[PDB]
Amino acid sequence: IHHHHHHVINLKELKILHTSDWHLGVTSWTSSRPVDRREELKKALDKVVEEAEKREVDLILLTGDLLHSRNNPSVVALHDLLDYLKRMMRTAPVVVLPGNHDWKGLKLFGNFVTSISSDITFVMSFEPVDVEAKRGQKVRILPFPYPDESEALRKNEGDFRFFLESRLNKLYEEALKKEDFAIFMGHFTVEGLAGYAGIEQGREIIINRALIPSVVDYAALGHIHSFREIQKQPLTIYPGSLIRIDFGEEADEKGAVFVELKRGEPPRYERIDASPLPLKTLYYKKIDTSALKSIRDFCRNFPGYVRVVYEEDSGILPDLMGEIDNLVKIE
Amino acid sequence: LKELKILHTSDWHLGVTSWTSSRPVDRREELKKALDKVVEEAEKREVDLILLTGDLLHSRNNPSVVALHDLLDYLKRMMRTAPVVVLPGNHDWKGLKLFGNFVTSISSDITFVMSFEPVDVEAKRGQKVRILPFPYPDESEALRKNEGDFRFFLESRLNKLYEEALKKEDFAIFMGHFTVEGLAGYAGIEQGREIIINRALIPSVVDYAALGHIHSFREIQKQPLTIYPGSLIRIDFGEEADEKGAVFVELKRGEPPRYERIDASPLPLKTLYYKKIDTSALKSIRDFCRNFPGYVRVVYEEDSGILPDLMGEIDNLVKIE
Ligand SMILES: CCCCN1C(=O)/C(=C/c2ccc(O)cc2)SC1=S
Ligand SMILES: CCCCN1C(=O)/C(=C\c2ccc(O)cc2)SC1=S
Ligand SMILES: [Mn+2]
Ligand SMILES: [Mn+2]
Ligand SMILES: [Mn+2]
Ligand SMILES: [Mn+2]
Repeated sequence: IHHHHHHVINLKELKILHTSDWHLGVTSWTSSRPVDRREELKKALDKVVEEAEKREVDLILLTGDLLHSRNNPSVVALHDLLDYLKRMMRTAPVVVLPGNHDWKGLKLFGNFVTSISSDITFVMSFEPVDVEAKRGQKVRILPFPYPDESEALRKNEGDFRFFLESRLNKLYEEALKKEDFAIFMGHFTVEGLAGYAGIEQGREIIINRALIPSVVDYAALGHIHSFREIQKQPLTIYPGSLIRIDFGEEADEKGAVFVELKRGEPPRYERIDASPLPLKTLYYKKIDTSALKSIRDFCRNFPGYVRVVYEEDSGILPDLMGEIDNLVKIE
Repeated sequence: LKELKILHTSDWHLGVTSWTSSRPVDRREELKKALDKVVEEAEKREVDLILLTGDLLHSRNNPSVVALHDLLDYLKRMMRTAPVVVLPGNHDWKGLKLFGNFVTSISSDITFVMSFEPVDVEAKRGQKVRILPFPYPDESEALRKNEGDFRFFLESRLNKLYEEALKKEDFAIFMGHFTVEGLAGYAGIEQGREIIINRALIPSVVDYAALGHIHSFREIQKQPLTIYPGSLIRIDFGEEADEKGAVFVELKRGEPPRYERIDASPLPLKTLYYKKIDTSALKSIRDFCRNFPGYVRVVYEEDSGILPDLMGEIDNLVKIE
């Protein structure tokens, strides 16, 4: 058969796969017990790809930090990124909003790749782009990247806030000039995020969720590790990461999002669970004989990674990280 | 299909600034003009395949944003004319191999041959073209071996390419990035380690051998037809007498190949020779550079005391030796 897009007359539906924050190349807990997350991460990524093919999505949205290293990604990480980029392109057209990166050639290569393929689009600026989905649907993309060049704002918090609002207003005006569907893609922190620990060694951009253009069919956000349904109109979702990067994500549910849009109907979405390895933190005052029993008993049949937090040294501690290959951190 | 029209250009050196030690000159504007002329000629002749070899970027490992932009720009302009096959030169960046394979996988109008493995490509009119790539042996940029085991390694791959070239469909094209042994009128290595290959070891069973890495055009041999196209601009005064451009190659199954040189007409260079720099010499130098639309070098033999600031009063004079 053929392997290009279909063209269905008068089709007013759009199936979306939105995944985010892969962090390809991460090794966790380097200061205590380094753990290469690649195998677990590739397992989760395969699960998301398989779900995209089964549901026959029309469009794949990629946000957040797909690479863990901001400026020196390894060859293996780059290989995995390009590998999984191709695996999605074979399924449906891909739109990528690259996260916070420094390299200045990356925009040129992103524009080059976009120019030579009709199945992947890199949105590297604030300018809107019209793309074509798997079944011919015309989709207008409203991108809100991290304001590059001025990673140092070079201005007070008052002109900057008005600059961001002006960009959001322009995106609103461009979203009104839409054909079929319109999707917002943003790389920032929604104002007053509930249960959001804080910036993980980085400068954060804060945007009020009401400033997201209401006339878009979906708002695809990234940069935060935890899934969050920010609002319903417009439906605004952070998908979260695919693995639990650190123990702050112990209680998180990890995966991607399947969004279905229908003209005339309200949008609906399902969470695609990647079911990565679990995390557990064990708390003790001192590591006494009672604590040693609780640690060894829990870790023995726990299929994930364990952290132990204690207050005071009570003598010499046994080689717990030797008898327990599951124990990755004792502070 | 039993015909194949080829545009072969090489060694663009995008991003070069000439004569940095004396009077830097950004060659970008001149180079883009020459590149535009080659692109236009590819469209006019309606080539079926475009071959890119040599140093498309002047900087081996730190190309500027402007240079990278121009490279990707003219890559796209070539892809719009006919399918492109690129033999990238010696580079350090390790992502280059992954990105090259990625771009090749996602577009059916460009192919980056990043290894010794043969690749089959399809030309504009459906011609099946087998590419026999001979890149600079990466990893071992330091040979890590004597000249005897290394030479046998290279010969083994040329033999392998010969055997793979025999298993061809329509046409077979060799692409190599090396220096042919005993090049006639070849100054020498321009600040680099050279790999030397005897031209008789180029597999004779290919329809065309597209070479690069040399600034000056060379017809190495006719069976198999082996050509360096040369650079598109005169990078330095050693190329003063060179004619610069690309090569248009026409192949016909069963017939001998023929080629035409496509003149890019870049700026001319001129070297002025004097015994000593006397007052008559300054007048002649200033008068010549005033009406010369290119770049001028002055070399003189005898110390002539202090000479006026010729490189200040003459924006045309780029080098005094
Ligand atoms: C798929 C692109 C194919 C063409 N192409 C490049 O993108 C290159 C890039 C490069 C980048 C950094 C550096 O330090 C040296 C080279 S070289 C080359 S050919
Ligand atoms: C999150 C989307 C990322 C998309 N993306 C890259 O980041 C690429 C290459 C790269 C190379 C060197 C470096 O330091 C950083 C990046 S190529 C490509 S597509
Ligand atoms: Mn981020
Ligand atoms: Mn993140
Ligand atoms: Mn070279
Ligand atoms: Mn060269």
